[PDB]
Amino acid sequence: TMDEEVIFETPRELISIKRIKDIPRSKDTHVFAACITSDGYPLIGARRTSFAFQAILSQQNSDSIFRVSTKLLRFMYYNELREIFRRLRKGSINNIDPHFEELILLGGKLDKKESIKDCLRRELKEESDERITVKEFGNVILKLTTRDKLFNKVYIGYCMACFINQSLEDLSHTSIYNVEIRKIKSLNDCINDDKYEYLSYIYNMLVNS
Ligand SMILES: C[n+]1cn([C@@H]2O[C@H](COP(=O)(O)OP(=O)(O)O)[C@@H](O)[C@H]2O)c2nc(N)[nH]c(=O)c21
Ligand SMILES: [Mg+2]
Ligand SMILES: [Mg+2]
Ligand code: NA
Repeated sequence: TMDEEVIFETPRELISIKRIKDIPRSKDTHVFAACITSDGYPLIGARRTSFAFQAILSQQNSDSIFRVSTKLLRFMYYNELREIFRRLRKGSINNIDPHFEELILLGGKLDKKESIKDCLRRELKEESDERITVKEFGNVILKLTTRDKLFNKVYIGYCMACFINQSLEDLSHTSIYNVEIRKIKSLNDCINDDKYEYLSYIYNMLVNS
């Protein structure tokens, strides 16, 4: 409902999802697009760089010293793990998840002279290599408040439904090339992901209300 706030917990995140009426236009506003394809599939992106590896890189401060929490190893991509251990090359490493992917809703920063819908259109364009267009926007607006339990940071974002012109196959035959997204896929192919429950909830709330 317009009232209800729902809090999900994962091993990595706590997220509050609350229906609101208007998005507070300002400096740091993220707008996320929950995309439904023409043939009715919910979309999800795999972030190009994991949150874990981004954090790790930002924590370095020396030419001759590289520093990494082992707990983060299970939350990184193959190429990232390779980059970390490429020089040391020990026999093997532990705590790896070969099925890891960083699931994210598409979308981005609201710019100064920009409406919400224009922002959604533009960001969906940039993150899909010009392959996503919006036929119709939903009317339900959600506020997402995320605490990252690993890094102790809180993030705010706002989500809307985007019914796009493309089909699932339209976005799943050619690989993504831009710097933000490494893959666009059906959320329903991600049932075992840590984020699947709350993401599925976001889609269901946006379409079944
Ligand atoms: C760095 N980072 C970004 N996000 C999410 O991604 C959204 C974008 O946050 P951003 O870092 O400002 O943009 P970017 O992802 O393009 O760099 C945030 O509102 C958060 O929802 C993040 N979410 C978690 N759980 N942990 C993180 O480290 C993290
Ligand atoms: Mg960032
Ligand atoms: Mg973007
Ligand atoms: Na080796």
